[PDB]
Amino acid sequence: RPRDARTLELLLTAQGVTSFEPRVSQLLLDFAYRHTAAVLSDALHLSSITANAVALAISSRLGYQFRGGGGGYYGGGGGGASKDWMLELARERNKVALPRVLPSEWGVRLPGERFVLSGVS
Amino acid sequence: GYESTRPLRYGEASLGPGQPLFYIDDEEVDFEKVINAPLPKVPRDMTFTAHWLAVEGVQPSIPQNPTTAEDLLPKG
Amino acid sequence: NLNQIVTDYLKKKGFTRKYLKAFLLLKNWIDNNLDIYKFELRKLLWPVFVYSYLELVSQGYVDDAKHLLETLRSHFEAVHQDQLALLDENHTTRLYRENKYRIPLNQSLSGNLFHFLEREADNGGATIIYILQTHCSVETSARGPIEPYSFEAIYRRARNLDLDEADAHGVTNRDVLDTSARARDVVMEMQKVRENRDRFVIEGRTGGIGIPVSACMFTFHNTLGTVSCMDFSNDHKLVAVGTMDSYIRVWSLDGKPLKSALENEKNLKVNNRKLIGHSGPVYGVSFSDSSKLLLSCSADGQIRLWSLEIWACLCIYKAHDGPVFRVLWGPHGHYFASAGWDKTVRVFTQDHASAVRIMVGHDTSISALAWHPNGTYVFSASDEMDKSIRMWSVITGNCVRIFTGHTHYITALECAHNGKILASADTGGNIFIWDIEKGTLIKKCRGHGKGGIPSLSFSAESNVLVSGGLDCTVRVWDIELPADPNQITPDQISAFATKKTPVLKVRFTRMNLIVAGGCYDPE
Amino acid sequence: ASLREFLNKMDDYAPIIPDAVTNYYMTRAGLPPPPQTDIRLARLLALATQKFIADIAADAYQYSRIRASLGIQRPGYGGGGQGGSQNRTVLTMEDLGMAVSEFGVNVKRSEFYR
Amino acid sequence: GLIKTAYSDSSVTSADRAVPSYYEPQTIIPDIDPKLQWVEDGEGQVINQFEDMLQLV
Repeated sequence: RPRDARTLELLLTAQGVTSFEPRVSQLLLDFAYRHTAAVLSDALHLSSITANAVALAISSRLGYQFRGGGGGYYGGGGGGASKDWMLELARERNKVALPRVLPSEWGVRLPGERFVLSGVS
Repeated sequence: GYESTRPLRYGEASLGPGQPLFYIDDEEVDFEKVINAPLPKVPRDMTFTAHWLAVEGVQPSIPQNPTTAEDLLPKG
Repeated sequence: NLNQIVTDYLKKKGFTRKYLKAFLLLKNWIDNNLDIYKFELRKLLWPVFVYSYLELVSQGYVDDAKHLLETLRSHFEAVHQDQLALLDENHTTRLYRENKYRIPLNQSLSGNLFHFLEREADNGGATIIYILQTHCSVETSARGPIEPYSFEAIYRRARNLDLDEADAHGVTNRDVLDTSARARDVVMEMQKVRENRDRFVIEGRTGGIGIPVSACMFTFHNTLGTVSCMDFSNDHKLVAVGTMDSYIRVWSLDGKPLKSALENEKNLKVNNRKLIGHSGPVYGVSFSDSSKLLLSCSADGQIRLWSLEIWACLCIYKAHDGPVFRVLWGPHGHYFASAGWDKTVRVFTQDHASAVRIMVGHDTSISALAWHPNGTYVFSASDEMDKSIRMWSVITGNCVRIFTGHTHYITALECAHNGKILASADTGGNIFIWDIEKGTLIKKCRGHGKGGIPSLSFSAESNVLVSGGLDCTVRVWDIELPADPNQITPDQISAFATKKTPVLKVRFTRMNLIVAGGCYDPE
Repeated sequence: ASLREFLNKMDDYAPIIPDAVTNYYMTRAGLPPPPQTDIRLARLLALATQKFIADIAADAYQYSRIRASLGIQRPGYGGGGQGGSQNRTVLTMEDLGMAVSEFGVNVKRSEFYR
Repeated sequence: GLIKTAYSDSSVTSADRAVPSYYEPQTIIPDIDPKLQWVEDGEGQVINQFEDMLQLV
């Protein structure tokens, strides 16, 4: 068994995972290899390479992927949208009145004919 | 390619004293052996049963329940 | 100090220091008693119906009277054809109005009937009470029940006796008791019954132990660890499970064949079916308030509405951006809520293709949901850095309460039936009990192992809670311990162990019984 | 060519992919099995899959052949054992990676893990 | 041969009172439908009791 495979398995075990599947650590190692290769190539094309080139390459890469993670207060997680824009959209939506329903239609009405699966056979 | 059902085995090379290297074990095979091999066994279909896990707060000693031989009662 | 900050903020903000329902209910009550009483009980059906119909006609709601006449005509079409045809003013109506109906009954039967009517005064018994008082008069008697082969009828026929005042006054007992074969004080009787009944209430709890409960377990075999969600119908007749293969499967809990409204599938013999159409793992399922509709969500970002009568999809909702993890019907089944990866909670109605309300405020993904029993509030919980619970208003869409204290991933949320308590569990084995109005933690329950508590359930009266965990145990807790007469918390009533079957669902029935479900893995 | 005539002739163009695989993957993707879906459509989809795989295979063989006769394998395509037997052409990771790079797939791995 | 039950130990493999059972209500266990009972064969698989609705591949 290679090195850092035992370390990744120990890290997973120390976080609640009671069982694994043999091949996960290999996947993670190959992913790390590919990420390192991509970032290195980008930095080499940017500019011997300094730390500024590496930082610029990472910043450029962050523009179209890795928009996730467990970020909290003002952390770019769950898509990366800003809370003010979402609040504006929520204010716009939550301004309309709730639909009017009668007891004879409570549970039997459906959307218009344009938004239902009618005649798909 | 990481969904294979084959076992994962590592080789071990020695670049020097205290500097080992590991590689994936992979041996060339003929197409006859792969194409002619038998398929794995088909598991049975999904189904469900029923039984009594407890009657009036007591667990019956039936085959479907765990044996008394093998944390379920406060002792403070 | 948080109190100083809050006080400063508040100070800086300028804060200064009708008849058909009753008839159906009566009929349903009548057919439930013993067959002896039913013969005398059926005599109340016709007078109630005719007087209700006449009252509705007189009041000017001729449409309602016509609806009542047509709806119930099949019930009496084989006895009173001529009367029904007449009902399609003549002296018959005047005679009916002038003379109040006379119905004989026994004293014990009268007492049982009055008690039953009082027990459901606000549910529709008041209408029957008023009708019986006004347009009817009961001549109670001490005789035995009248039946074609009971002691009273046999005695009267054999000994050649004579009819009584009650028997004197189109079915008449004279045709039965004849050789050719008292009054009432309702209102007073009602207050009188209420006074007698109020004396038998229980108003305390001291000493003793917790309540004993039974449990029934359903186990699924040959799943191979591909099952993701589970759910029972409200009446415990169907079970649905979603898988990681993108399909759903519904079973009959008793093995009886399932039925389809399609004519081409007339009387087909199958007890389990499949719902296909998702292109990703299914994470949530929900039976509607028998159940005819079903909701499901998957990792592909879609919510699908299925029909349990034809077994096909009807509509797709496309409001989310990313995986959807949970979906829940409302307490009465027209509204539903959803929440997933993009850190937002949305409320839908089945009549509209777009979310009617959007709820912002969480900082991480949502991992639990719950509705309030009154149908106007929703609960949600987030994970990771922001481990908090929030209560939203459906009218405005704003947050009104926040609960903090959890240190682990939150797995289940539940609201009591009385509407004043909330329960939550995490992967550390803890169960929290919250006061909704004061936003304060009441107590903590301990005893479950680490791993998660997928489900929770409250008793009918909200005095007992049952939980199921991934450590293969089912545990019962006492919300309030009895008053003293002078690793595991001392309020755990019971704890059962399964045979290597993690529990994914627990449900409380009307009685002190529960049903559980899980998947069996030999390894 | 017409879709109607092609579907009618689908009898003579059945692929080599067993119906069980077709049903399994159709169900995974969200389409009911042939009993509720014309078998001709399922056969057509399987034939498209076969054509795609055959195209990739031809590309891989072409890549392998031009290499046959500096002389060091490209980094990032770790794999192999002794090196096969005789002068037989061996489907190796390098040729497959080179071929599928034209289709938008990346199969780069590490050779030694340390 | 009056009823079918799954209480025998072989089903799953993977004072002596002289009175009828109705004299001791606190010892009775309700019955399960035979078709829904957990019975296992010798190999260790759960036998399916609904032979009517089974079909051959």
